[PDB]
Amino acid sequence: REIVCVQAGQCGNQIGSKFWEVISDEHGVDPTGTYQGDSDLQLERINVYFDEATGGRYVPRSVLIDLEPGTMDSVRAGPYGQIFRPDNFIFGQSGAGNNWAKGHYTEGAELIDSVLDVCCKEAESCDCLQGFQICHSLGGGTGSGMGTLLISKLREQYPDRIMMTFSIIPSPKVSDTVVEPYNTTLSVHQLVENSDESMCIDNEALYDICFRTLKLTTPTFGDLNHLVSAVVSGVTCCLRFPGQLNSDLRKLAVNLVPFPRLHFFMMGFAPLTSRGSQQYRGLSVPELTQQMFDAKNMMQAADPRHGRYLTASALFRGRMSTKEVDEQMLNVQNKNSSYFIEWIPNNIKSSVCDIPPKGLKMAVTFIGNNTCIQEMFRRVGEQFTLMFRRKAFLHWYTGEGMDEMEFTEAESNMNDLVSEYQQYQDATIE
Amino acid sequence: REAICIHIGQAGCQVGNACWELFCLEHGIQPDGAMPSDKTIGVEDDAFNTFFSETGAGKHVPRAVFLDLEPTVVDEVRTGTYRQLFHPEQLISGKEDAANNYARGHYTIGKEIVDLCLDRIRKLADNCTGLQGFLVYHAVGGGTGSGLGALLLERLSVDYGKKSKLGYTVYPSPQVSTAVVEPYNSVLSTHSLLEHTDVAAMLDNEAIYDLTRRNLDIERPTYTNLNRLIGQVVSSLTASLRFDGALNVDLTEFQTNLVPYPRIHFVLTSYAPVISAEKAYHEQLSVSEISNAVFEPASMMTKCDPRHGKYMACCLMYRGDVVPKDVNAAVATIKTKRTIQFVDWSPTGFKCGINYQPPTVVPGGDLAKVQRAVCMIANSTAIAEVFARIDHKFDLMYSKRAFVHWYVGEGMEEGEFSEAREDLAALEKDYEEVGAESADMD
Amino acid sequence: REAICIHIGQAGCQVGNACWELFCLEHGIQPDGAMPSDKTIGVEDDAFNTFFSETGAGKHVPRAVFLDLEPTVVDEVRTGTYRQLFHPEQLISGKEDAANNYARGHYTIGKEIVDLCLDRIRKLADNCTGLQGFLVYHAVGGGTGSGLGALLLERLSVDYGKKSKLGYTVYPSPQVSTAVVEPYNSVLSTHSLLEHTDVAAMLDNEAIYDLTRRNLDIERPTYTNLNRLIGQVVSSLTASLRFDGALNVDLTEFQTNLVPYPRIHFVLTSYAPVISAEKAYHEQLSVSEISNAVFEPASMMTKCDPRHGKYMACCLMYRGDVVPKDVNAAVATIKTKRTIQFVDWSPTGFKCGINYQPPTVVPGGDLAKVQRAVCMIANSTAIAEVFARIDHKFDLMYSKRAFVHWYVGEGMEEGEFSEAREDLAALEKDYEEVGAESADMD
Amino acid sequence: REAICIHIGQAGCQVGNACWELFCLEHGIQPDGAMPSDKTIGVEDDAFNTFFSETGAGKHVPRAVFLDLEPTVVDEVRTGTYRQLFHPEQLISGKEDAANNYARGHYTIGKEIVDLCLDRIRKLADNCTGLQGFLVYHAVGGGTGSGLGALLLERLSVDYGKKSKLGYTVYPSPQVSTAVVEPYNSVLSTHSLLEHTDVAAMLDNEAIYDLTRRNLDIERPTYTNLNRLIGQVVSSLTASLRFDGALNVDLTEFQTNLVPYPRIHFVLTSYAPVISAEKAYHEQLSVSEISNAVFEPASMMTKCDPRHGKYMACCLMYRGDVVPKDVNAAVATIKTKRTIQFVDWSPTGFKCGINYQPPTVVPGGDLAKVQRAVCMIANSTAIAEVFARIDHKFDLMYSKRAFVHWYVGEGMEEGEFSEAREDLAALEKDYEEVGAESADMD
Amino acid sequence: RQREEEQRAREQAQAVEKRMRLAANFETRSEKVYEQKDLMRR
Amino acid sequence: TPYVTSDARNPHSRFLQTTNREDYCEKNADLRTLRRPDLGARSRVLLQVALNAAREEKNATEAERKQ
Amino acid sequence: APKRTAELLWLEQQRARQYEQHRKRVEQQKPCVDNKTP
Ligand SMILES: Nc1nc2c(ncn2[C@@H]2O[C@H](COP(=O)(O)OP(=O)(O)OP(=O)(O)O)[C@@H](O)[C@H]2O)c(=O)[nH]1
Ligand SMILES: Nc1nc2c(ncn2[C@@H]2O[C@H](COP(=O)(O)OP(=O)(O)OP(=O)(O)O)[C@@H](O)[C@H]2O)c(=O)[nH]1
Ligand SMILES: Nc1nc2c(ncn2[C@@H]2O[C@H](COP(=O)(O)OP(=O)(O)OP(=O)(O)O)[C@@H](O)[C@H]2O)c(=O)[nH]1
Ligand SMILES: Nc1nc2c(ncn2[C@@H]2O[C@H](COP(=O)(O)OP(=O)(O)O)[C@@H](O)[C@H]2O)c(=O)[nH]1
Ligand SMILES: [Mg+2]
Ligand SMILES: [Mg+2]
Ligand SMILES: [Mg+2]
Repeated sequence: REIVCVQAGQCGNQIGSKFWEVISDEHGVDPTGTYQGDSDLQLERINVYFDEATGGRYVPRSVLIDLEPGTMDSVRAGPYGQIFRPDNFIFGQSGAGNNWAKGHYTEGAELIDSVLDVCCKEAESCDCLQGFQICHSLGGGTGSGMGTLLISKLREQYPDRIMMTFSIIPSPKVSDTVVEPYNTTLSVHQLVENSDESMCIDNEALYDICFRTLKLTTPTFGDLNHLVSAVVSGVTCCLRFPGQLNSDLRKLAVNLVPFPRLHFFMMGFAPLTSRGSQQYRGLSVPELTQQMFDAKNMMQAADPRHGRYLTASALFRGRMSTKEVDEQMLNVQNKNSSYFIEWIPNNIKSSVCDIPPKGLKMAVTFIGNNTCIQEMFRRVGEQFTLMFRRKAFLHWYTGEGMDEMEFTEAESNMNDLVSEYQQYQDATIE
Repeated sequence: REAICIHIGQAGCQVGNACWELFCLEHGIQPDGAMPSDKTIGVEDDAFNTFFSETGAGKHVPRAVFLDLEPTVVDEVRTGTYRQLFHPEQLISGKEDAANNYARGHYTIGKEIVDLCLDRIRKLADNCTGLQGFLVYHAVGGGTGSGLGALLLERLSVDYGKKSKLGYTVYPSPQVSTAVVEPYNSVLSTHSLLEHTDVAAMLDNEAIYDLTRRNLDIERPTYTNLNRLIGQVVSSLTASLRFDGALNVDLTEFQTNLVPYPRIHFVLTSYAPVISAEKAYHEQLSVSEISNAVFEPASMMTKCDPRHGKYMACCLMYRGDVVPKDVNAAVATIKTKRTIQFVDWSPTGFKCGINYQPPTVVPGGDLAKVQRAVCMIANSTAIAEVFARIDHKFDLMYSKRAFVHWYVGEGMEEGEFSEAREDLAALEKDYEEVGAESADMD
Repeated sequence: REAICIHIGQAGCQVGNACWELFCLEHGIQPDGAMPSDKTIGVEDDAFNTFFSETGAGKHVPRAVFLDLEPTVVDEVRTGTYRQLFHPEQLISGKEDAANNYARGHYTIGKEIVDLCLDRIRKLADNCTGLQGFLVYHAVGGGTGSGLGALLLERLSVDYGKKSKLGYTVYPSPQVSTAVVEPYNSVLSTHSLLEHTDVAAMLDNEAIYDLTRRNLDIERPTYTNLNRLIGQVVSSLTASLRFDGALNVDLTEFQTNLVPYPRIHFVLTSYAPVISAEKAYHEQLSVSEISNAVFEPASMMTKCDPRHGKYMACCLMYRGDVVPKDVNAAVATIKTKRTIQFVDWSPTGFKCGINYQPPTVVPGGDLAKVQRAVCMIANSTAIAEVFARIDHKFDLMYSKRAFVHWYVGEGMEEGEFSEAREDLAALEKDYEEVGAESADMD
Repeated sequence: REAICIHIGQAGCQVGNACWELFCLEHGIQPDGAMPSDKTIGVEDDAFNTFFSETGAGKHVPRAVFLDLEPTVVDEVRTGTYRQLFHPEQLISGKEDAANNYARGHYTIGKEIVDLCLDRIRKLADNCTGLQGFLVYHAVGGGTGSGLGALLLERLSVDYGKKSKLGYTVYPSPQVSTAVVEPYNSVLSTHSLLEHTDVAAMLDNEAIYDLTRRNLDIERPTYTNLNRLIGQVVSSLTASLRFDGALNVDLTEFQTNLVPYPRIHFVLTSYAPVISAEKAYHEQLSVSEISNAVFEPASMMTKCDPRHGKYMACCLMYRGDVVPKDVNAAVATIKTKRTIQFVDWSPTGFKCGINYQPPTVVPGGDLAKVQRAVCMIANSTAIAEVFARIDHKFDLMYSKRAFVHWYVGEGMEEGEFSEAREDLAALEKDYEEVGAESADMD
Repeated sequence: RQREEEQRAREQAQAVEKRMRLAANFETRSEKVYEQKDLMRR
Repeated sequence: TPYVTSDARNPHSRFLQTTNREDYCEKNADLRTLRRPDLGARSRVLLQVALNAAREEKNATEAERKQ
Repeated sequence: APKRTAELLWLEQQRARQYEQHRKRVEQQKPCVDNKTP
């Protein structure tokens, strides 16, 4: 059961570099690619993320895409960069210019065939293929446009697999790019049709995690990408280690999605605590559950207290009792009963895996389906409507070839997504 | 003499590990299948034959199949400690799970795996001379256990016909829960199980957690404890086939005595001397004390209170040092009690069994060593409360057709929900009518 | 009780290496031809005589010839480990191959090498006192095997007359293929095999590959494995001449029991306990299980399904610890089965043989060690399907004269294609007519 | 004995080509009308008369007319392979189509052609001696089928009176659609068809597509496949009239047994062993298995679900190797089922038929060859849902007079729409009333 | 029609053979059982 | 900092151990704990002597009666 | 709630009628065991 990863754009390539460092460390893979682990439990599922090259070596099942090779030279120069297969780096000769239309229509159609050829070469090698996993930002240029183009093509070629995405979205307080709302709106329009499950992360939430929980004085993008790589490697842990109650991406989707368009999720990872304080408090299931529902530890700007949970899933890693897990989830459901949708008798799924991440006694990753995600989309739609009434920068997109009708379709689809979440928030049994 | 065990999915394989650990340690078979006999004079007793067959070199191999759609747990059994005990063909594993969908197990994926399983069961049934039933262990909360268990029971029921099928089933606990879609899978499983099973044993994890907290002193139990208790129960019920005794009980006598009407086959289970090693030496454990223990609701492995219903039949299995006169005195005292009530059409409510072999003690176990034990299986109208709560949860969720698109996409007609829900409604009304006093005489 | 083996071409010599390796190790002759004595007092025993003759000094030498047109493989045998076992004149090699042309082997090149071969076969037959047949191993897909095999069988049939000739033939597999011109060579090989052989057993590598993947656990088999299986089959069939047993079977009994009409002499072959060492210690291997195995299509060494036809005769050879009463009970159980059908004119469909010598285990081999085995050769109308696919491929190529100029250049008339194709068509009609029930009574 | 077939418009003529192909191949007449020179006709019996008449020279010609308003399809019949079978007078064609207008067929164009058709039918009917009905093939969605079918049935019904008229009718599927104006034409057709047809069988193309996807293995079906299925159904229903059997069934017993009230004459049809030629050889399929199959919704050739209604009458036709005791056991088992419900005024719900001639296999066909089959005609209240949804679509379009000006220009008062819509509303109320339990109050 | 009778013939033969085998096994076991009782007594 | 999602008390520590290996180890399958204690040396010697004497007398009686 | 159209209203009405029929059959259930006196 093998997963194929796709990394697109600057953010995607950097997060991918940190993710593959974490995965190579957990399975004891040397930066030269040699297996150096010390237990068969590490080796028995190495196939899930690695292919075997001759005489010991392993190569990572990943596709790297970018329009200017600067990032590719940066990842190749990194400490684990050598592990990547040279033929898996695909690049053009001119940038996306932060424009969705260039990335989707002009350089996208020029490079996309070579990416589909590489993805098919990688897909057809698996004995049984599990879903694809993609990381990219929606605010950029090549990440949003070519990522959504490739997602559409892979959904045409492999409609029976799973499509899962990790996505970075523009912060409400400081913009990194002026035209972020257009790229975000067009990308959300593409994702709601093509994706099976989509997870969203705000950089502002990672800064609040770092400042309040870790008390870091001068955080850097390496810390944010480590938190993301930790949770990403955690979601798949039950696929690749033994446990008392196994779980799988399809089983998570089946328990989390009540209706097919409601596939946007919140993310969290529990054991976060500053290096000075950590000597003063031991890990235990009540502490993990209390931190798990605390909004300071959640990777979105929306707060759960303004919405209600339709469904949630918790995957536990470590040697622990099932009694504490079931009774904690019952106690949290009973004490905060107003925040759970009443027409579902139990909203939380639990799963238990025996092998924790290195250096932690126990760990849990949390995935949540909450209507407060509607608040993020409304803010982006507001900024989009403010620029569009005045045709603020539209000539770039129209000169590339976009029909204005595409902008009105994306606006209508995003408004309908916000409305459907709001309607399910205020639904009743009657 | 022989019985074949079928293990399905996650709960069934994990409970199988505890069961086969117990049967090996009780007979004396080593993890590699050999019996370390102390003398050559005399001959080795035939009691193993119910569960093991010997090769011409004297190795033992067990009469069981392990069925799963995901490989991980069976690969863990293949790589664990009992690797050499099981025959590799018996451990069957597919590539991918039924993802909590009954439809995916029954229509799309189990249809590919079912013919290999039937070929293995046929290969076992050809190597028998007195097969007298199938024992099945599975959970109805998950997708592959429900879907493949139903499809496989249907095929065995057509191929083998009259042979009996007794099930030990893990149902969704009344307030502890693990997955959102549990009501749909449990309803659809129960619809197939109603027509094609002779006796169904009901289990709830919340009851075994309560029993392990109150009687034993374990604050943080895990599935290995529950599975060891279930293995002890199965060993007690099957002991009547394997060892000498005053009053033996064949599985057909079990079916004849406990089931009054062909649909009324769901039974409650309890076990008496659940006690810790430190408490066991301060107290005597006479027959009357454990007989009084089996009727208290604190002893049950299903979360239901029998004071809200009526008993129809009880089957009491005693193993160890017991004398029939003490069993008679105990049953007469129970009959005197005012809080125990039987339906007026069942005057002779009890079946007894007495076996001489006392229960075995497992090195890492948590139960004390005791000279005698009693196990009870009983038919009671109180079980109607479990179905009423599953059906109520189904009605709340089905009112918005929650998650239904998964089931329709994997191959099932929407009509099957309504048919199963109407059949379970009829079973609830059957339990209402059978328990109604015959005050009207015409 | 002597037999002479004739090996032709590449497949026949490579299969010969495995056969003679097995026969040496089974009798106990060392690679240098000497048999190391075990007991100081007593007779020497004489069982090798079917395959070996001893000199007055006690060296053993085998009754075989190796025939090839290219030197490489026979020179490898001359330089290999068994250099001293064979007499050097017996290993005959020409200068150049028949280049996948049956015409080149039959007309141009085999005529030069054939007279040395006839002189050696005559010198062997003069050194006999009981001869009961020639065994021939060849492939009909290649040029020298087809052309020189046909020419030599014709010369043998004139010179030796009544003596029996039993062939083991590798026919072109139904979808695995190695060369383009296989249909022409196989069609032309037909008449030679039809009028110049007494029983011909047909093998296809795709079936033996399937058997080695499914039953043994070999992911990447090579020809040495297939050749070792063929050697085991030949050893099982000739064991009846060499060791003590309850029911012996002479080679003439095969022809009497298996051939109803003089052209209907093509038979299917299968072998039962093909099993790996890890599975072998988990299972008993009784007579009824291996008897049930030889009738399953997963056991055959030829790619045909007998459920699409009717059996005319079966010959079952049991070797090892078997008792005749169990063989009779097994055959009666097979007769009971509804998926096994015999033509209504053949009521007594079986011939049995029982030998006490168990099958030998080869140090580098892949088969497990087992106490008993059964081998089957059977005549069935399903074999007609193999010819229909050969005829379709020939018709496709011959419709446009795809390669005929090579054959016409090497000496053959174009008329020979149509004549051979009509003879094989008549053989297909014979197999259609013989299997038709006698519903018409006059 | 005799029956006359009337084929109207495009669907009816194209289905007729498949029907007469099948009936020809089943009796054994050549495409030129002559019996084979090799057949011995051992029965020496007049089996053709149900569908054919013979000339004094022994040529056969069939009892059918082909009626169409456009030339192209009938010219295809005149120039095809069966050119010599039909008498040229039998193939009647007008000048121009009814352009999907019921009004054009009924008022403008069919009025010119109708007297030739009536004269042809008269010429057929005087040359008969035991005529027992008309078979009519048409679609109610198109213009000529609706308008000329209604006009011709009205004239036939006045002239011939009590004589039976049986229609096979393709109604517009509930979401597959081919033209915008289908609801208007189907309502106006159904108004005439209610009074002037004795039994009407309903088909929907989306259901036959679903059946061909699930049971057959056809990825890209076309109308010829559906027409081959229809031909098989018609051959199954009329075989009981034409060949020897244990329980024969004349066409007049259907009306007496199936129709409770004179308006309630619309019946559902389904067919059991729909299986593809490549596979399904292994399953023999007992009577009870195919009887269980005909009640599954995957077997029906009309898209309606009978679990939402109650059966009023069933007619079960078994064809092939069936024994009456097995039919009786199967029907009693069906009657036992709880998800199958009959209206309380119809206790004896079933009619059976058993014929010895197995179904014929057509050289280009897609069904497998099978020894037995069962065919069903059934009366059920579920049909009321199809009319109600058609009426809703009519109401939706008519609320804005979406196309009415074409119809008004071609000749109809607006009142005629409202009259027909009120009559179909009354038909809905009849289906409401027949399904009313109507307990006896006192 | 004869096929059903023939199948019944094999079924009856198999049944009676199984019964005789079980009886023989019972006798053979019983002998050793009572012999070792006697040895224990001594 | 390198201590994000890690513990500074015991970093570089991975607990590669599953539940079943600890729960169904070879210690729990040992049959030596289910055997009743062995007799004393004197009782073992006397047991051998008595068994041999019983065997001899039974064989002598069988030979005397069945000749 | 989404915009009201003809097809959506038809589907909702038919589905509500379906649900009402299903509920009516659930609440009007008849027995199957035979406890009647001989
Ligand atoms: N008592 C007990 N309950 C168990 C055990 N394993 C799982 N369960 C329970 O059974 C239910 C889960 O069913 P599973 O067996 O995991 O479902 P499955 O058969 O794997 O079906 P799929 O998920 O589709 O593969 C939950 O209620 C678990 O609590 C076990 O070993 N013992
Ligand atoms: N089982 C088996 N089949 C073989 C072996 N060698 C070749 N074959 C098959 O026999 C056919 C080739 O025949 P060859 O023996 O190579 O032909 P040849 O006798 O050398 O004839 P020339 O090529 O003219 O010299 C192919 O179908 C091969 O797959 C072998 O060692 N074992
Ligand atoms: N089963 C089947 N249905 C058909 C076939 N051809 C057309 N139909 C259906 O019949 C309806 C169309 O009727 P037509 O036969 O084309 O109408 P028409 O008789 O030609 O009337 P005009 O258009 O006025 O000439 C639609 O519902 C089609 O789906 C066919 O070959 N087989
Ligand atoms: N969390 C996170 N955000 C990043 C990272 N690198 C870039 N970004 C953000 O992504 C956006 C820039 O998008 P970019 O990747 O350059 O788009 P591209 O030009 O299409 O590749 C800005 O909001 C950056 O802050 C990273 O490593 N982590
Ligand atoms: Mg599972
Ligand atoms: Mg060669
Ligand atoms: Mg037309």
